[PDB]
Amino acid sequence: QANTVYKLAQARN
Amino acid sequence: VVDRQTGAVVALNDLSVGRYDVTVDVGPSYTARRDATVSVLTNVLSSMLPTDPMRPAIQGIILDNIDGEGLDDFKEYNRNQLLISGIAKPRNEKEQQIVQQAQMAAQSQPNPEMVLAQAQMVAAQAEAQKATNETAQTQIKAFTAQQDAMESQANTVYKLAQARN
Amino acid sequence: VVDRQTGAVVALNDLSVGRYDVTVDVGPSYTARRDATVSVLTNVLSSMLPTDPMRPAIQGIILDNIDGEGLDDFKEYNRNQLLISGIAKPRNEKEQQIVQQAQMAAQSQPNPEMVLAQAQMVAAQAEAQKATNETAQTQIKAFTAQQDAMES
Repeated sequence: QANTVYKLAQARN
Repeated sequence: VVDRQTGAVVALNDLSVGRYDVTVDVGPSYTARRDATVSVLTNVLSSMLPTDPMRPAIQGIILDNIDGEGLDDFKEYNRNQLLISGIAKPRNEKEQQIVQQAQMAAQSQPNPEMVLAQAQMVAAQAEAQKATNETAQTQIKAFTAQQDAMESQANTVYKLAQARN
Repeated sequence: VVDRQTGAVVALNDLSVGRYDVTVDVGPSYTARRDATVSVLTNVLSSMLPTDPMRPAIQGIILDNIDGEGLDDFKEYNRNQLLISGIAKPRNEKEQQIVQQAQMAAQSQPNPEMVLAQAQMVAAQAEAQKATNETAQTQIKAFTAQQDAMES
């Protein structure tokens, strides 16, 4: 869950 | 109250005691108390059905009072078997602390053996009881999977939002 | 109502009591009350089948009342057995809290032993509780799976 939240933040670029 | 005594330098008779609670009667003439005990116990026996439960106790008490030559070992064996059955009430010399300890320990020690003689259900009950605490791991896994499902719902909702670019 | 007793410094005869409720009859002559009790119990015996349930209790009652020399241990054992079966009615000096206490303790103790003697069903019945957690897991999955389909 934490890693996927980080990935969501990252996909914003 | 469980004993009798009388004592005096010269026998003292207290006139305030009064009449006793004993009744005079006639009966058979016996040379020794053992003969009287044997006769009364034999009269008690032979009037009961052979399948009665107290017949072995009566027989043991009868053979315990028999007096004869060269019967010491048999009398000792019979007395030991009478102590094992909890009937003889040791006269507080050596068998109240050694034989009593021995038989209580010998009744406590084979307790696992006699429970194991039919305790085959113990394995099943232990398995079921610990399953009663483990198998809830299925519910825990379901809860974790539900949390992962909502997390993936949020993940893919964000993915749909970002996919519009 | 359970006790016969009268008290008087010099015997009081209450003239208002009236005639008693007893009848004068005749019977066998006995030297002591133990003889009468033993005779009555023996006459009661020999008149029922050997397989009747009350015969051991009557035998215990008879052997309680018999007297002799050197019978202390046997009488103690017989009285103990009679007390254990709830017939002797301990006379509230020490047995009601020693031997009766031992009997109630040894009645409470082996209930698990006796249920264990035939309780192979207990594991299966305990399992029924576990399936309440285990089987519903498929239903819990059924609702959660519905989301994993509408979301997709």
